Amino acid sequence: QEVLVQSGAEVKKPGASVKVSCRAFGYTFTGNALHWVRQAPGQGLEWLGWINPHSGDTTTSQKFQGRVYMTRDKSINTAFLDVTRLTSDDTGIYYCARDKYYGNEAVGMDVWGQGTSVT
Amino acid sequence: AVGIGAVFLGFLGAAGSTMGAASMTLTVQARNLLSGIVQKLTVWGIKQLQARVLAVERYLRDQQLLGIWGCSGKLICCTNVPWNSSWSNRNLSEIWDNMTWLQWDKEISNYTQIIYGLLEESQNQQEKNEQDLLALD
Amino acid sequence: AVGIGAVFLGFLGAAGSTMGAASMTLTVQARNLLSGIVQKLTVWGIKQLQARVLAVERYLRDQQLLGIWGCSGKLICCTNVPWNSSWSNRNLSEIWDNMTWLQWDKEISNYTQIIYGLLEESQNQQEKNEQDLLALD
Amino acid sequence: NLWVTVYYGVPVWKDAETTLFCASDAKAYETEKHNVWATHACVPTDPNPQEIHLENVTEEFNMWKNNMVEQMHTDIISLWDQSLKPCVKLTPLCVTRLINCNTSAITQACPKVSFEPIPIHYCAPAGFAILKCKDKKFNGTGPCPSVSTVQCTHGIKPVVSTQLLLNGSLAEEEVMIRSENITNNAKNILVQFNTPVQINCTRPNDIRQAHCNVSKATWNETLGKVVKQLRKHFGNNTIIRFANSSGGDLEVTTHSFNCGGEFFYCNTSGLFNSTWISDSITLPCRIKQIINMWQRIGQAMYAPPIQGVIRCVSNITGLILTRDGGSTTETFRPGGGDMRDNWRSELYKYKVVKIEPLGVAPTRCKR
Amino acid sequence: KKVVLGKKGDTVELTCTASQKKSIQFHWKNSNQIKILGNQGSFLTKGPSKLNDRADSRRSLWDQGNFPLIIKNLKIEDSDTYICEVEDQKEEVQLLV
Amino acid sequence: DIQLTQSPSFLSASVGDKVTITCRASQGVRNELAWYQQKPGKAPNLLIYYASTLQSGVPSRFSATGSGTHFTLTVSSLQPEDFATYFCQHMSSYPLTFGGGTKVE
Ligand SMILES: *[C@@H]1O[C@H](CO)[C@@H](O[C@@H]2O[C@H](CO)[C@@H](O[C@@H]3O[C@H](CO[C@H]4O[C@H](CO[C@H]5O[C@H](CO)[C@@H](O)[C@H](O)[C@@H]5O)[C@@H](O)[C@H](O[C@H]5O[C@H](CO)[C@@H](O)[C@H](O)[C@@H]5O)[C@@H]4O)[C@@H](O)[C@H](O[C@H]4O[C@H](CO)[C@@H](O)[C@H](O)[C@@H]4O)[C@@H]3O)[C@H](O)[C@H]2NC(C)=O)[C@H](O)[C@H]1NC(C)=O
Repeated sequence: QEVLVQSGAEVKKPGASVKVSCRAFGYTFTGNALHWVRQAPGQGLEWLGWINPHSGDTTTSQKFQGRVYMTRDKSINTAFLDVTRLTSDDTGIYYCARDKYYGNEAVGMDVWGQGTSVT
Repeated sequence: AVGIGAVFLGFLGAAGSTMGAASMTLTVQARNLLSGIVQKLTVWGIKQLQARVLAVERYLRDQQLLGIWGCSGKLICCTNVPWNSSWSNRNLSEIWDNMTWLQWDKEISNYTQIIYGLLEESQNQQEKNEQDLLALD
Repeated sequence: AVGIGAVFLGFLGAAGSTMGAASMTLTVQARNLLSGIVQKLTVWGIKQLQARVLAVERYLRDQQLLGIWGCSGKLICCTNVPWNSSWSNRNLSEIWDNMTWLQWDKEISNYTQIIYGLLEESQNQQEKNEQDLLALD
Repeated sequence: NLWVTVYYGVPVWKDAETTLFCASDAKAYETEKHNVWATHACVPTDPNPQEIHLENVTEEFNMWKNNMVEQMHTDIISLWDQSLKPCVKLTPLCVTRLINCNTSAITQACPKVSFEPIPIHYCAPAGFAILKCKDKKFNGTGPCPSVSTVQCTHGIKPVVSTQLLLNGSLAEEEVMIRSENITNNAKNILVQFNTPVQINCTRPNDIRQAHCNVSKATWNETLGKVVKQLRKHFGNNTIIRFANSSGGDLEVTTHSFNCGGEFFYCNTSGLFNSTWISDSITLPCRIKQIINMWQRIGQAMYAPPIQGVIRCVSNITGLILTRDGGSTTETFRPGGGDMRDNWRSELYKYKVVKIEPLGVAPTRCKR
Repeated sequence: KKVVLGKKGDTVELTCTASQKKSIQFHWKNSNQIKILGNQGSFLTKGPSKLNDRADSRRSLWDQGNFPLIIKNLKIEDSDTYICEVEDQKEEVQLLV
Repeated sequence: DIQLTQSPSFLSASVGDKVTITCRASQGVRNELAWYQQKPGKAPNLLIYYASTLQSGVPSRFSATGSGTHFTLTVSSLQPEDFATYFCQHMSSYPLTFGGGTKVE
């Protein structure tokens, strides 16, 4: 029942911007923090950032600081990821993951979406 | 681990959470107990506004109890009443870390008025009628 | 002589007993002032919720007036306003042991707003704004 | 050493018997004769219903002792006494083994009124909530672990019908069988469908001759899933036989429903005939005017029907089956007629609780 | 144990009363627990028993808490212990022909 | 940052074996690591949070032990559905880094 639904695959030219949306079903969206993670094809997992859906506060990795932006909408329970200034290194699968979030701190990422392929 | 701050679980949320965790977020629930905001012959408010008045009246009724076990600095205060052994004689490691509020009131629902009358009478006639004697000097 | 404990006079039952005896039975009158619970021509759904709205608007105004003259631990509280001796000068044994409340209102009813202005102003501009000077250090 | 402390606003609920209002979504301008009542007692709905979801609560739901079907039974009687006014009613009085009963004859004006159901909600005042069971394989009673608190429900379409469930709520995963006590032989077994069985049912351009087509293959695979589900509770070795009916009134021996104010009585003899072991069917409907009443005991005769073809397509979503316990195979014939069981299939997963936000707990505070 | 006697070829009466004056759910079955006739609120249903063409019940006494059983054209094989389920009560009545 | 090294990079075993896979952290991370399983073409699913506690829905044949920088995932009996890529990832400090991944066949 607890599931995250992402948007379809999108192919963009370098120098553009890409926006991906993730919608929650089966749980209260304002009570669990949300992570974004990317996997390159044939490579491992690269963590991107994590957002509180309630206060709108964000935390972004310093390698991608100022290039990736994370927003929310509580009316339709959707979070948005904006990745600007694309290169060929950013092609991969983008995943939104619900934090288990016990004790108001990061614990584990248990509910994962189906993925968005960005080329 | 890392953190970003607390969250908003919603109205009537964290009912399955622990006692000390659910006692942290009473403000959000108490603000929703009053709710508010809202903003042919065609008079259906004769029902609808009726319901609004009833909700307000219900709040005052609860307020009356919390006005007369006199603290009025609400959501937490204390009294001077010791417990009795017939009202679910448990220890602290049973009562504060490992059950919810539902399983607490499920067994305290037998003993509602017997503690409510004692909290009604004892301190409210004993903390009173003694500061007048202390105001003699 | 021999006793068993107190009795129950009822609603408005203290109008014929002494004021010192009437002071212990304020709470059972104070509970059912608002009463509560209660539970095409329009009767009982209009012209009857107006009675409830009038009762709520009276009770909230009286509770606000009691909370302004700041005690809020209600049904008895003291104040630092001195009593004027020109207002039905009597002894404490004469009033508190031999007289009722209604005869006392019968004499003190000419001075109600003069009471209310002094109680409304004097303490709550003199009890406050000296803690402003007290909490300087 | 430890002192009691009071708390205002703790998440505690109790079992209540309160009265809810409807709050359906009407238009207040049409003459569909549902929307007249659907504005008469109902305020318009909200655009944003709340769906706060709980985490660790397990709650005991009950179906057949629920206190929402009587609230259904009150206002649907109030709706049917205003929307479709029949011409002549006969209700016995029998004013007081030594008694005789007399019948009256109440005659009112009976115009021809449009009749199409409108989905309605049931919403609660402040201080209450409705717990809702999110289990896709709910037995019907006992515990539910995925309890969610709800302001108010989805749209329930009040279709009066017998022998089937028409325009109901579809199941999540599989065909469900809900019964208070199996092997009791006296209670109506409610069966929900996981797929809608589409049926056309019309009177084309004798006015009391209506034909009613249902697909063969979809019905066959739906009852294949159904007889798969009845073998779960009966030892996986019994033969299943579906009979047509066993005597009784015309509203219970035949599939009785409504269509545009027309009172349809379709025969289901060729619809329940197969025996199960280890292109389109037409139903001979007869439009009548002198009917029996479900609200009370009595008779009612109504105006002759209007001229023209009448169309109503519908989705079959469930079953009222009843076992024939004998002394081997098992006989299951369709039944119904109890409307509390008709709307128990769409109100099976709801419970009204009253909040009590005033608790006490021992802590170690003073002054 | 109420016992009701009947004659061959006649109409025999079998009574079953409720606790109060209200129409509730009731069922009439036999000793082998095949239903004779039950109710569905305002309606009457006949069971799969052999008395289906001859069993009947009176609709207007249901408001008086009386749920009768009329068996016309009585045969010798109809003599059986008949059970009426009324409000979680098992009123068992013996019938002789 | 904090780097996670997973050993061995590729492991070969048969059905019914008991296997152990080691995650080594470059810095002190206490017990804040989680263990994940990924099938190719599908999203990773969580097995272990708090480095010792089982996630609900995960079968009891999996276990995880460790403290400090030394961390072990142990499968008592290999099933054919258990043959996938295993990951460790921490949350003591920013930024979050995942392990190299261990493919079993
Ligand atoms: C719905 O229900 C679920 C299921 O019931 C429920 O989930 C539980 O929620 C509670 C929330 O309180 C979780 O409890 C937390 O666990 C945290 C992790 O603790 C682990 O590690 C402990 C030791 O770590 C210390 O020591 C090591 C060195 O060894 C060091 O590296 C570490 O950094 C750290 O310093 C360990 O003790 C603990 O438990 C083990 O040991 C105890 C001993 O008594 C034993 O009883 C256990 O069975 C277990 O073997 C675990 O392994 C923990 O940090 C956290 O503590 C914070 O809160 C407590 C509040 O009591 C404070 O006292 C403390 O100071 C911290 O601030 C907390 O205790 C629990 O893990 C969840 N899961 C389960 C299965 O119970 C949900 O919350 C419910 N509600 C919702 C809304 O979902």
